[PDB]
Amino acid sequence: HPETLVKVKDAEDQLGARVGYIELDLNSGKILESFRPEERFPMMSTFKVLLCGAVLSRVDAGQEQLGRRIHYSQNDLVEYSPVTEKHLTDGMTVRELCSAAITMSDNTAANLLLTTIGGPKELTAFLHNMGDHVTRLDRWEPELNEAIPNDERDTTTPAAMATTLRKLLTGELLTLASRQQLIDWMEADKVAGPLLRSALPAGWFIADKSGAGERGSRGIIAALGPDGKPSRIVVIYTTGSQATMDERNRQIAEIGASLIKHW
Ligand SMILES: CO/N=C(\C(=O)NCB(O)O)c1csc(N)n1
Ligand SMILES: [K+]
Ligand SMILES: [K+]
Repeated sequence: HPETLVKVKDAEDQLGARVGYIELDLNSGKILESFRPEERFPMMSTFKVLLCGAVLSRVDAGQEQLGRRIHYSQNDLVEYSPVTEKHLTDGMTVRELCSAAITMSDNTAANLLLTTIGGPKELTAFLHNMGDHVTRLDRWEPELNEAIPNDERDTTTPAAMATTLRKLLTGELLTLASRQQLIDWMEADKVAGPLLRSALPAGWFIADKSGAGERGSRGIIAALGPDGKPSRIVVIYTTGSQATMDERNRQIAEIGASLIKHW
C-alpha cells in the first residue's frame, strides 16, 4: 500500500541512511510494494536461513544428515555464540546447529555449517544454481558483517532475497519435510522480538530471521500472514545509519505496523 511507503521513506529520512524494502505475495510471487528493491545491502545474519536451506538440500540429496554430530573447540568460537559456547565438550548435531544459527543467530554455528557445505563459495554456487544471480556470500563470521560502503561482498538485494526465500519456502527446491523444518526454525526465532514480531497481531504466523552488522546495518526477512499461515514475504534492510539499535529496531517495527494495518 503506498501508505507503507510513506513510512519506509520516513524511516530512510529518520535514520539518515538507505532503507530497502519489498513486500511479495507468497503464492504468486507478485511484488506488492518496494523501495530500493534492486540495491545491494549487507545480508548480515539473514544469510543463515539461506545457509540452512543449502544444508537441507544436502540432506534431501543424501549428502548430509541432520543428526550428524560436529565436534568443535574454543578455537572455533567467534563473537556472539550463545548456544555453541555451551556445547564445547560434546558437540552439536547439524539440526541443533541450524536451530542455533536461525533462532539465536549463533555465529559459530553458522561457521560450522558453512564448513559442512564447503564455505561461502559453495553457498553462493547453491544460490546461483537455484536462480539467484545476485546474492553472494564471500566471508565468514565475523567479517561478513563489515558492511563496507559500496562493497558487494556478503550482499543481497531486497528483491533477490525475497524471491529466494519464496523459492525455499514454497518451491520444489526442498522436500516438504525439509521446507517445513526450515520454516519451523524461522518460526522459533528468539532474537527478533523488537522487529516485525512487535507489530504482529494475535493469531498471525511469522517465520523470520534478523540481522545486525557494522555501520548501522540492520535487517529482517520474514514470511507472515493471518490465521496461522504465511501469505506474504517482507524483506527490510538498512545500512549506513548512525542511529542507535533501539532507533533502528523501532523503524523496522513501524514499517511492520504499517504493512499490517494496510494488509
Ligand atoms: C549479536 O551480534 N551483533 C552482531 C552479530 O554478529 N550479528 C550476527 B547477525 O547479523 O544476527 C554484530 C556484528 S558487527 C556488529 N556491530 N554487531
Ligand atoms: K505497487
Ligand atoms: K571439543
